[PDB]
Amino acid sequence: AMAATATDKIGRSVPAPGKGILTTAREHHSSVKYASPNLNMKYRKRQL
Amino acid sequence: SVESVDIGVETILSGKARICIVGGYDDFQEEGSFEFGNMKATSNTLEE
Amino acid sequence: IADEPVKASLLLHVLVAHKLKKSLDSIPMSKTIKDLVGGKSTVQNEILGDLGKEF
Ligand SMILES: *P(=O)(O)OCC(C)(C)[C@@H](O)C(N)=O
Repeated sequence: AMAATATDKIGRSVPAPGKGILTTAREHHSSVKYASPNLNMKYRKRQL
Repeated sequence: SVESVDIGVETILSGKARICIVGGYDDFQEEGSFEFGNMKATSNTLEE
Repeated sequence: IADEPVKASLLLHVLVAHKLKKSLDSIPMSKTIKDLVGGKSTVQNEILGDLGKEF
């Protein structure tokens, strides 16, 4: 379904693991009161 | 291996390949065993 | 001349100078082991493996 790769940040340690793969869950939650119709499959099928 | 899979997928969606072998492979020898010991990455067997 | 067994100050200052590949001058004794290394955990783990074996 998904496959991704991510670097981490500024550092001085090549073998230290990091959190750059968190960016696979990146979403915006400012305007989160009402539903996105784009998530609902029914809507998406009607458009097709 | 996960980078392999990513490169693999994006090769299929680009429309460059319909099929793709995808994976990874690595051997254990004397000299890597030693160098991972000097990084203190591997379990010291005498402590164990 | 007289006899003085080595200071723990001279012997601690040499095993941090030798490991970091520097002279005695370049390293101040007032600076920490974590400061002198920078951000390298491997070099900081390797200096506290010398002083654990030495003293
Ligand atoms: P530094 O804080 O980069 O740590 C290096 C070690 C070897 C401890 C780390 O990469 C590990 N193998 O857990």
